[PDB]
Amino acid sequence: PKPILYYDERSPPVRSCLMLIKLLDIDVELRFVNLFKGEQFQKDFLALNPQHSVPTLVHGDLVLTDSHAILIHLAEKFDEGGSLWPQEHAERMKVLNLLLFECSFLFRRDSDFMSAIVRQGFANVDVAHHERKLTEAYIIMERYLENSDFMAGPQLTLADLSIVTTLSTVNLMFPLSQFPRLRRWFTAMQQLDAYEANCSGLEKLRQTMESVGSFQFPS
Amino acid sequence: QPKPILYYDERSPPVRSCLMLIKLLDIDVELRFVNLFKGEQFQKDFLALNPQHSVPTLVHGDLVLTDSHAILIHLAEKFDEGGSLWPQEHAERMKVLNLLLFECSFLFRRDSDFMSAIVRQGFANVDVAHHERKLTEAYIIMERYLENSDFMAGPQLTLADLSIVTTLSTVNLMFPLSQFPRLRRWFTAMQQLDAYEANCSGLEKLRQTMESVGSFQFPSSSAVV
Ligand SMILES: CC1(C)CC(=O)CC(=O)C1
Ligand SMILES: CC1(C)CC(=O)CC(=O)C1
Repeated sequence: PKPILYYDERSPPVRSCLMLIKLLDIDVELRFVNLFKGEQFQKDFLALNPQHSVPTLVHGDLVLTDSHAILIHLAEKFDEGGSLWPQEHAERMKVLNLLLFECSFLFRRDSDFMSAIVRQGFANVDVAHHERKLTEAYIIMERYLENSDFMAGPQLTLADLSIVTTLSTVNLMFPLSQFPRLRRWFTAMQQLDAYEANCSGLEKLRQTMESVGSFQFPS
Repeated sequence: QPKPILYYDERSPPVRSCLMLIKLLDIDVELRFVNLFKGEQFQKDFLALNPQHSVPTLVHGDLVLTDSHAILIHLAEKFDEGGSLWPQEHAERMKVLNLLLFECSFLFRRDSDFMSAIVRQGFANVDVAHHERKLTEAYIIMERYLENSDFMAGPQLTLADLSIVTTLSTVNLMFPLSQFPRLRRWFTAMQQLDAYEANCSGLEKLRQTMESVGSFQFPSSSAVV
């Protein structure tokens, strides 16, 4: 059977999966789970995925509850021979390492910041604190890109798909003005046909956050 | 080929996960200590190697891995080539990968949040009830996984069990497993593995350090032993 993707396109990791699906022409059944209504806590979804996490992919009996597993699974199933998930071991480990940086560092700090706006309203958020946290991710990422067209090397990989969606999300608030490599890379990512899958959800997130947080992002 | 170099502090559970795999596979590695409580992960030379200032960090030739789950997979592919720890069949491997990411994003994150709070605030000043809820939720999720197979990712031992057991033993210093029969049975089974010996020393050192810097005593009845 085809994969089923439980999604809310406002979430960056969801958009990373949407980008890969568009890049690889994968036929997937989308099922919307409204994160801002807490539908990930519905009894049937909790039974499927007690982590109540989105995206979730059901492919046959396989239930993937993390976007980085979904990206790797879809690349191995639908992009054999591709560069997104390289065949060479060292290159693949570099991509894997960056996917985990996105999980544990970039996305974690983005989600901490954006979740704080939702729960408390933008006025109750220590913006300077989250600016420091997320600028540190910018700094690390700028150094990753030294003499490297893409995040993990000279070729587009899953690391770029995973990072670009979250970067575009953090960038709603914190500009890339001071990071020339990051800006150049982000601009290049925006020229890929597959990046169009990021656009709708990013704008929906901007509108939702500005409403629930009672503010405007800078812009 | 150059021998792998592991930057480590055995008090960290993800470090102990790598130590367990290194012992299980008899991997010859060079160990370089980075004292997390002295702040040696912020030394200029280590920051230049890993700006995430985290252990474990592995250097193997020109490859620099800065996440324990990449280290586990890398070492499995180089030194357990064709083995079952990192399964050969695709779906089985994805299940392991999925649980490694649960450990990264959910279990270890909540463990580190709780332990970091103790270090920064002192135990008496930590919202323990808040973290008990956060970490009991991880117990619940792991119990759900174990209700459908003996090991975390299937019928046999995988990297997922190595990654999770170290952090589980750490959380369980504080929060008992009385209400989680599957997770107790699994934890007891992991404790019988010869490779589990690589978890014991760093877990005890962590208990000693936490109780001193946090100025408390873990509830002695919590730890499954
Ligand atoms: C809908 C969201 C709040 C989900 C997250 O966890 C972080 C983010 O950037 C968008
Ligand atoms: C030394 C530590 C505090 C490192 C962590 O991040 C979490 C943990 O359990 C032990």
